[PDB]
Amino acid sequence: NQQKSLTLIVALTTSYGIGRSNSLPWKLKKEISYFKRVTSFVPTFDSFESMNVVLMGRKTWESIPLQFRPLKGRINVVITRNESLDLGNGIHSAKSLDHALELLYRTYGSESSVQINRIFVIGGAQLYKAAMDHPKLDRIMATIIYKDIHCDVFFPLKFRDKEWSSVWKKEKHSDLESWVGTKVPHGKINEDGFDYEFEMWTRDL
Ligand SMILES: NC(=O)C1=CN([C@@H]2O[C@H](COP(=O)(O)OP(=O)(O)OC[C@H]3O[C@@H](n4cnc5c(N)ncnc54)[C@H](OP(=O)(O)O)[C@@H]3O)[C@@H](O)[C@H]2O)C=CC1
Ligand SMILES: CCc1nc(N)nc(N)c1-c1ccc(Cl)c(/N=N/N(CCOC(C)=O)Cc2ccccc2)c1
Repeated sequence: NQQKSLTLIVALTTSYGIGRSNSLPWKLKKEISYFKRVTSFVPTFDSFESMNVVLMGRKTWESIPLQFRPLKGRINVVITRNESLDLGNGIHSAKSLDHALELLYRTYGSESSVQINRIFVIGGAQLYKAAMDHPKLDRIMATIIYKDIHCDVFFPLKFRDKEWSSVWKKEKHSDLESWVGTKVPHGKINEDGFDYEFEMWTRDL
């Protein structure tokens, strides 16, 4: 198992809502563009050898548009307890998150040209719950949607809340930029009648 820290990436409403009907309930081209920069960005000196990983629960797998997967420029892994068959061409599936990480280490060791850079968990709610409890999860890339859209699926831990304020802290914008490496818009962004904003929350292991 593990060596490296985990990063969770989520887009949620102020009520912690994350989806409805096996879909993320909004249409945001610039917010989806953000997901893509974060999840495929590796430093220049390292982009040479290094590739990122996206860990996801299979309903999130399903939920993705046939057109966009396997997500490109990334190692895709699907967490499924009933790993029967996985339709893909180099797409891994694992029994759980620790299984996914031994799998990757094993598979991207010394007999490889492709090294792992950063590891991201992309959801859904059941995979977000297990990560939140992993001793290696130390950062949450969150996109806050300033609107109470109807959702039926919720993020499992109210991390921006008063109850978690001694563990999870919001980081300065300048450090969110420095971590993702692309400059990023500060404050509210308006796209299709929705208000949103990017944040970076961190905890000490
Ligand atoms: N807004 C955002 O940023 C995001 C929104 N979403 C939304 O969330 C929804 C998907 O959520 P959710 O239903 O909770 O499902 P998940 O995507 O977490 O997938 C559920 C499946 O994943 C597998 N799995 C997940 N965690 C584990 C574990 N700890 N151990 C073993 N297997 C595990 C199991 O598969 P099996 O049954 O095969 O055993 C479980 O059925 C959709 O609406 C999606 O759009 C999803 C991600 C990000
Ligand atoms: C709101 C997107 C998002 N933003 C952030 N900041 N975090 C998240 N976990 C997710 C996120 C959440 C749930 C799903 Cl199913 C998702 N699928 N990710 N898609 C594919 C995106 O394609 C690529 C290259 O990344 C579905 C999707 C497909 C096509 C268009 C829009 C969305 C992406």
